[PDB]
Amino acid sequence: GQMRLPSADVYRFAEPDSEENIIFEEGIPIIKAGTVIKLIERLTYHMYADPNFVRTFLTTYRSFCKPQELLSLIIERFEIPEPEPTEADRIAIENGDQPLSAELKRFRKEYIQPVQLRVLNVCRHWVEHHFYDFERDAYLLQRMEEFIGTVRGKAMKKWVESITKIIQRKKIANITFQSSPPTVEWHISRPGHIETFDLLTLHPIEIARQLTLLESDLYRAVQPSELVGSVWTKEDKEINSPNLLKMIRHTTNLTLWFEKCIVETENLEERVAVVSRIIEILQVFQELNNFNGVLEVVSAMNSSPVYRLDHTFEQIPSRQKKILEEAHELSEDHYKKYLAKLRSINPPCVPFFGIYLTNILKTEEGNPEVLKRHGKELINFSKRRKVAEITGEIQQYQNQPYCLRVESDIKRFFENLNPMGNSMEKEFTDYLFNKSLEIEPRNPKPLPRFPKKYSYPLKSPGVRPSNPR
Amino acid sequence: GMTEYKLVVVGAGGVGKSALTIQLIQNHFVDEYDPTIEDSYRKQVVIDGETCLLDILDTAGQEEYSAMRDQYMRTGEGFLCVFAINNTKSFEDIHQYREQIKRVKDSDDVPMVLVGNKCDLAARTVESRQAQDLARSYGIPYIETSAKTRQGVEDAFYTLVREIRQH
Amino acid sequence: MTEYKLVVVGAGGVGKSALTIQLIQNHFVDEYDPTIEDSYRKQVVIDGETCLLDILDTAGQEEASAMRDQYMRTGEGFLCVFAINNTKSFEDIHQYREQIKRVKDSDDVPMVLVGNKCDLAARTVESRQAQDLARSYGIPYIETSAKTRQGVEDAFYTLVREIRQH
Ligand SMILES: Cc1cc(Cn2c(N3CC4(CNC4)C3)nc3c(-c4c(C)n[nH]c4C)cc(Cl)cc32)cc(C)c1F
Ligand SMILES: Nc1nc2c(ncn2[C@@H]2O[C@H](COP(=O)(O)OP(=O)(O)NP(=O)(O)O)[C@@H](O)[C@H]2O)c(=O)[nH]1
Ligand SMILES: [Mg+2]
Ligand code: NA
Repeated sequence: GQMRLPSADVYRFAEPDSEENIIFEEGIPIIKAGTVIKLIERLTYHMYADPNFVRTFLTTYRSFCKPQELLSLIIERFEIPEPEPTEADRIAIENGDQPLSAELKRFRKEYIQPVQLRVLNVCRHWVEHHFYDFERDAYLLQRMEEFIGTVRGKAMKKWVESITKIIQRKKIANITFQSSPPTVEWHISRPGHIETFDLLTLHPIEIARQLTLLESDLYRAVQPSELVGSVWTKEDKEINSPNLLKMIRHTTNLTLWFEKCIVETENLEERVAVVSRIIEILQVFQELNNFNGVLEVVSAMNSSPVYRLDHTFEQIPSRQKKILEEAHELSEDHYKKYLAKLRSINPPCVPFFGIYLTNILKTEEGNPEVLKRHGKELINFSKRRKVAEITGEIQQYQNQPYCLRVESDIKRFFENLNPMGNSMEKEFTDYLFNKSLEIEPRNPKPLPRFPKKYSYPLKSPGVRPSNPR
Repeated sequence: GMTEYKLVVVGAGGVGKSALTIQLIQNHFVDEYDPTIEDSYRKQVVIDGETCLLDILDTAGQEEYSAMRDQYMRTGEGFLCVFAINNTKSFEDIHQYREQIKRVKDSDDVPMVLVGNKCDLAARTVESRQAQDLARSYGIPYIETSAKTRQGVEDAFYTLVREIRQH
Repeated sequence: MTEYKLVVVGAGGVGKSALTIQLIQNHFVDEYDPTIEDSYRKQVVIDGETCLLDILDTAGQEEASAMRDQYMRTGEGFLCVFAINNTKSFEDIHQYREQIKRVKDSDDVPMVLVGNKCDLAARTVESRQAQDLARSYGIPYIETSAKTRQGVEDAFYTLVREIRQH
């Protein structure tokens, strides 16, 4: 038969399942809703491990349970009473013999040790992947250190001593590749001559590579703590979502820089060279699976100041119009082709983050925190699972590093890019649109001519890489 | 077959804007949503006896991608300009959203509605007379909606479709 | 995108976690932090087909030895890892092989035999002995180093191919 359990009066996690405390979705069960006690029981269940539930729960639990309360509950879960001797054990002891203790040994092996190990696995994952709870609450860390440091008994000892060391390392806190990265490419600007760096003087291949390294690093730095609770939209967004906002502000600045490069090139022939170079950068972004970069270019080309430059458009080669068209088509029909492409490529890649943000926000706004059943309020866990499916997808693309060499000066150039200067956003985007009107006036005003501004050759070196010995 | 209308929701973030489309497209009568589901933003409706398909773009959550606004807005035939009735700044933002829509569409007469959204029980700071006066100064309808009871939601979208049909 | 459920099994300390983290992050873990149970995901194109690998990284310490049926039921294919400088870990392989066969009630479970730590000079398990065992199981034998990446992709992606052809 099944193992008997402690009385639910001395150990709360032995209460029977019912629809008043847990609801399953229609080979392990999937939880739709439950009390916090039932969620923690299933988080640390004696019959099976559920590592994706551990991640889901530790990512999302703060919407229904405070960190201090979670720790109290898993300590309570850990402290399992052992059963008393059975009648057969009693009779053995009365005869001066050693009892077999069969039921006690089974309960230790099949209930206590798995539940206790799974509690420790929650602690291990909490410290390793959600350490911000402890960075923000020193007393919580003290409690965790004390709990782990006072677990007795040899069955758990290896993991207790390990988790103690992991905590101490987290308090004070290298890549290998299948091949060598390709050689850094140079065009008009030569190494060390940062003062000449610009859109047309750096090599377009290397512009795309260094922006991809920068944008990959920005993508990889965003933690789930910046996303759950929709905190990047709320009044404290600068406190709670700083890496996400840095990533978005880079994307915005690059889009505006592309627009500024275009409309501040008043000579038509030179402006065609600028737009053609930006489409070449887009081509390399596509080759690198940098979808953030792809959309940075698409957003610039579809902006009000650039979109209307029909005289510039007319001179762009057909093959480049086709590249831009197929990049824009990724975004059509609610990103249908983008989503399919992201799921088909071989990483590394840089996803576009905005879709994830909208899906997390709408999942949190469109589903209730609790379900009411039989007069009880149950935590709606399905809603949290949906959010954690999105954060899990984000994390999956954060693992793979690009095999590209950093160029420190080109990296610094793009880190320090500031197209708006000291101007406010409305000021600056009105300026860009007025420049567009200046360089290609609305019909029927005649098209003026403008002097050249670039003293160096406009011919692109192209985007196929070179390889000397 | 039936006409499809591409509608675009615009407005300040962080103040419950997304509730408007969620409540519309929702299983009206089950409070639940999966936005990742292909066509959680398409809805067949009958407006004044004429069946049509609404395709709604709501990029709620992407407000910091400010250089993408033109890209997103360009797709739309009609616009819901949404502010929160307890957030004066979101109401003051409306003028610039409308100017940006006019520029992207290259038209002084773009179908649009002004929507005042009640997103919580915090005290109202934009009175309905202020919003009516603003809408009248623009020549567009004003609709107030609740983010919790679905009141006004159908009216906001149907009124916009009528603006498109009567353009 | 087909999803594949891979499970990494073997004695404590043979490098199951280091192998997995090398595959997932291109990083070698120097610490020895005994695993309870960890899970990873990886999108990757193998033989021109995109898939999604779900990788379960299991506990090798003997204190967890009674908790294995639950993960063996879920797995589609198993990396059976020993360390080439640890003869006891090689002798433990057959216990994992037999338990997997029992739980899945099958003589034909996708498996790859992995001899890890092949960057170390002081080998105590000869390749021939491991290859003989692999042949008796009908499975390939791949020597790996989580430290240098030697053989790591080959081991995991060979297991995917096994599951695909099952
Ligand atoms: C090359 C180029 C493009 C634009 C602006 N633009 C234009 N053109 C503006 C008109 C209207 N009269 C011309 C068409 N088409 C696009 C496309 C696109 C292409 C291609 N095929 N299909 C699509 C949807 C994609 C994107 Cl993102 C921007 C687009 C502006 C300048 C200065 C350019 F050089
Ligand atoms: N030189 C070398 N050391 C390795 C290699 N793989 C793992 N190690 C080292 O061996 C130790 C144990 O590695 P680990 O991945 O934790 O082993 P495990 O099989 O996951 N242990 P457990 O079963 O307890 O979770 C670590 O110190 C790790 O750096 C390898 O290929 N070469
Ligand atoms: Mg391990
Ligand atoms: Na206000």
